[PDB]
Amino acid sequence: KPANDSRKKAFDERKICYNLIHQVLDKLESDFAGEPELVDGRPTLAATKRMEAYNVVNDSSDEVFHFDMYEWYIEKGWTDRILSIDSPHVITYLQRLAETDFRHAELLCRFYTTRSRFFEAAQVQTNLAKSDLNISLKDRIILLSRAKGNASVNTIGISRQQQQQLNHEASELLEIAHIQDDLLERLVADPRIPEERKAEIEEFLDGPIRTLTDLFNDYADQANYYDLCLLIFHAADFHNPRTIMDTWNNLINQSHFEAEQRREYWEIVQAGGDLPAGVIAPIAEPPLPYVYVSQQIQLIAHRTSLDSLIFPVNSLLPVVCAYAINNGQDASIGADPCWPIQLFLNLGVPHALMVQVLENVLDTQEAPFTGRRRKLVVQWIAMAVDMWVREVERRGAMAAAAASGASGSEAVMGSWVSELLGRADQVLTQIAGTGATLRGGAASDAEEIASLRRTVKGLKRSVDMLLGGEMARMSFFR
Amino acid sequence: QGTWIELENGNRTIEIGLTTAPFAAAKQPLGFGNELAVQFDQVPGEFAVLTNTGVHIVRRRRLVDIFAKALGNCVSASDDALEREVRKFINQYGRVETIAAALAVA
Amino acid sequence: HNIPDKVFEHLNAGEVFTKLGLFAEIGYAWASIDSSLFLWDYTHPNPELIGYEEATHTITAVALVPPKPGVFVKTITHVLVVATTSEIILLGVSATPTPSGSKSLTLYSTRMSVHRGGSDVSFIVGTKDGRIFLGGESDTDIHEIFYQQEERWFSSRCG
Amino acid sequence: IIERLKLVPLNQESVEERVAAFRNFSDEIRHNLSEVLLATMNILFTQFKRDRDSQLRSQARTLITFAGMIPYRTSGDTNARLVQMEVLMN
Amino acid sequence: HKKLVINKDMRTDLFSPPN
Amino acid sequence: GGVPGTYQLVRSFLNIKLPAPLPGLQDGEVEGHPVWALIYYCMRCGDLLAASQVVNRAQHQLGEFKTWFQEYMNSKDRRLSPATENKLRLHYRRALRNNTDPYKRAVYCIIGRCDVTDNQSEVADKTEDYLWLKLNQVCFDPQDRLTLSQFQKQLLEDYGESHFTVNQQPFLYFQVLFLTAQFEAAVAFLFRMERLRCHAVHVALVLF
Amino acid sequence: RKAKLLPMEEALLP
Repeated sequence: KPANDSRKKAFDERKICYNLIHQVLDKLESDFAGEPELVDGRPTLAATKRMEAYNVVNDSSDEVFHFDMYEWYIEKGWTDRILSIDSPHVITYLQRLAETDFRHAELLCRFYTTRSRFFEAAQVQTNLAKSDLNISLKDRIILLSRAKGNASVNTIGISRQQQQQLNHEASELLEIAHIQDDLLERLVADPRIPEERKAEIEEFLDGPIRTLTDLFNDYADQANYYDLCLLIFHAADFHNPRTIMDTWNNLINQSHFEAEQRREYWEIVQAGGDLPAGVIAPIAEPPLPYVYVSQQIQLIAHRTSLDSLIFPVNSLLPVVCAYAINNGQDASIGADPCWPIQLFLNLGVPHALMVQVLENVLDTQEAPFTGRRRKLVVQWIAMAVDMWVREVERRGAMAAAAASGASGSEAVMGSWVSELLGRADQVLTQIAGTGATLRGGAASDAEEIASLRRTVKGLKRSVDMLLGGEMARMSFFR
Repeated sequence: QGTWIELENGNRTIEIGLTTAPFAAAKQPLGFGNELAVQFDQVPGEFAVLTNTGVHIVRRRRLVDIFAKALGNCVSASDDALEREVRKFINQYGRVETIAAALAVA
Repeated sequence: HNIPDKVFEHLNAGEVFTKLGLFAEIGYAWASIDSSLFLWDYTHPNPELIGYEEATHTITAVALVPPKPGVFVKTITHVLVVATTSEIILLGVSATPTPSGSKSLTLYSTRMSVHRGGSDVSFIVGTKDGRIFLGGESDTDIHEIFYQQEERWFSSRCG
Repeated sequence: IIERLKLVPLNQESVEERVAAFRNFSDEIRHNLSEVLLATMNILFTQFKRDRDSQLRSQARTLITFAGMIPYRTSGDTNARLVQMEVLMN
Repeated sequence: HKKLVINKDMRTDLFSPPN
Repeated sequence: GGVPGTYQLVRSFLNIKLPAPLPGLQDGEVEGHPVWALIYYCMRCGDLLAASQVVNRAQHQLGEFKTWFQEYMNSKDRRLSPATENKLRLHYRRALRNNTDPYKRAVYCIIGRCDVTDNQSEVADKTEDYLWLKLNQVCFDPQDRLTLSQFQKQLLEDYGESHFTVNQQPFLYFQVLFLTAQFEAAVAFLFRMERLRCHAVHVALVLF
Repeated sequence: RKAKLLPMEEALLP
């Protein structure tokens, strides 16, 4: 349709006829709105006029007309009839108009899929998601999500390699898209963001998908959304342990302060006071800070799957343990002193790796894990090894039933675990001694420590029995 | 030459800034504004329009961009359809500038 | 290029004042929310937000100007001027181009700052030689910020 | 899988040898030839609705000529259905 | 873009109205 | 008072239509009612879920019927797989062709679409119960099998208006023709009743 | 993420 050309006139004189045809069909369905297609069995007169009319339509060989009718069906929303044509003519017509409009591309893709041509649909959807057409972020998320699905299934005549490469590009773009969508939503809803800025954020984020650098620098880092920063380091395969840990430290501290604030507001309601202007009260005890913090760690863990570089257990577990000590998230407030260990075990950290780290914590005596607070470190080790023992015992029972002989990867216990418990007993003996000669009077934790000793000895016994042959005889009857 | 660019409902323009290097076809007023001379020495000017919803990129179009686009609409037309479009260019830019644009597009 | 969603979260989290602006010379935009500032590369499809929240009072103006020659390391390409209701703050900027075609932006502290005074600052402009001029909505007065590398017993690094 | 077995020809060149092999294959196999041809056809049939079109069309033909030269179980209903599925492809 | 570029040098103050 | 759950309704329906226990029932009871009565009238009302709940509380008594029924509820078009469909039909035909529990008979060949000739007149005494009994037995592509064409033709050809209009109730025949896709027959038929001309013309217009 | 502010020592010469 080159402008300035003089066939336009010829096209316009046909468009006036085609429009009038629309009115006829429109008035037809209108006149016969509520009329049944069959009465007493055979067809009515209102039905026959519908067939006679639509006959004339499908009996035409005017091509500009049939194009105008495809466009018209699309307009009125009749996916009913258009997807049921059969003809390629309509496919070929769509193949030209696809890279141009979202609605048309969706029709094309629908045609492909019903013909088991999933890969071709995934290609159209992906390109559309990367394009500069006016498409919203959420629609780009839907397009990518569909492409991902369609590229993950076999399409005949296309190599596995070509499928996987597309499925992979869609998966990466979908991950980034979801991040961008989380940002945009949070920023717009953020009470501490000026309206003037929000409109600006909506303009640059509710469109084509942006790079991970931009999302980090211009948005996630500026607004201190550290959880999203971490997801971004994951999606970018960001190799930088120090920055990752700095972000973990900021996330923990930010969450702690927020939980503290919410518990304060609550305490004011239960005392009669008034909350700051524009502060929605809490009608129910909010969670203690260590509970909200660990909630944050879980949400991220499930989103990244522990196999990431944003979960270096050797650095992250000591930091969380550090937090617990330095912020009195312990028995004084009614929390389980082993909560940090429980958290990472349920999360699915392998028992061997846990004990391995805890050993390092105990040997190096760093940051807060010093003096008599190593009492706490010993308790964590006791709890970790205890769970490990229980695991080995159940895996033994497990393999006696469903019979066979195996055990790969999983670290297996060595004498080092036994030695570790020996040293742990020494540390306790040392802490108890130092506690008995403190200035001001003996320490109050005498029996508390005597108990821990018994537990540790019990565990060394068990571990010694397993190590000593009771582990190779677990699938045997006693 | 003027045009109206419509922004969607809710778009409040905040600021507009140049993203490319400042335009200059010469070092003194005579010759300074000669867009035609620099069509192939520096990219067309682009401008970032900041709104409360995003940043829109607006690009200046050169004669060769207009000439190529216009000819792209003449691909499906007559021998006289091109001559008509070409005469528009000659009446505005003169014959030499128009034929030079055709050579460039070619 | 849509505004990142995280900026919308901060903007709608604004208590008193927000503002948007452009650094078109380097392909960056910025948003201020109260005493916090966020920059991002708008050409990038999923930008990361460069956050700067050292400021104590509401930001009223932000600008990117050339540096004063013979003051900073050659790798410093610009100076970021941040004006609040209490002071004006200078930050070193290095906007080095990347393989993708969008400048990589890193910020440097300077110890250069001056108390604002009684006159609002809503407009900041810079000259080719790095001179920084200020004006606002309190009066028609025009101020200039001076800064130098050396500290002196009779003169501060920034005036 | 069916391609590896080299039981049903898919290129016209293999029809002569595959047809001779059917003669001395265990009747426990010839019995299930009917269902194999139809599944294989219905397989190509499905992949068609999803150059490649020529390749499926060629293979479709191959199955028919094989079935035409093979006397087997329910050759009547099977040979007819096989031909119909090939017509819908075109 | 799924490639990150940190650049604290020249940002836009997130906590200020615009010039 | 609120429409009760199809299960409790059916239970409160069995109370009335069988106050005393019939001595020929089998497989015990469930919460005070024969297990097969509940299954039938639940399927008759169209709530397969309510019927499957009944099965879940009689797992031990019903034997292998559980895995068969659970497949019927899953498979669409109210049909089982040929393999499993064969397993149950042969079992019913083996030693349950004549069982003293009519509800048991009905359910089995409603699930297996068998014994098309036996109208299960013990439980399907109304006309709608017959139509519903058969439409759950029709099949699509040789023995003990009925198709819609045969059923629709078999009904009006052999048992014409005369059979279905002896009670001088015209709609009864109309429903037989209309619910079997024989719209033209039902329209002409109902168009002859001088009191129902209006209605038959319009049901023709709708179809038109 | 709060932007890392590299020191003045690198920034200004000499």
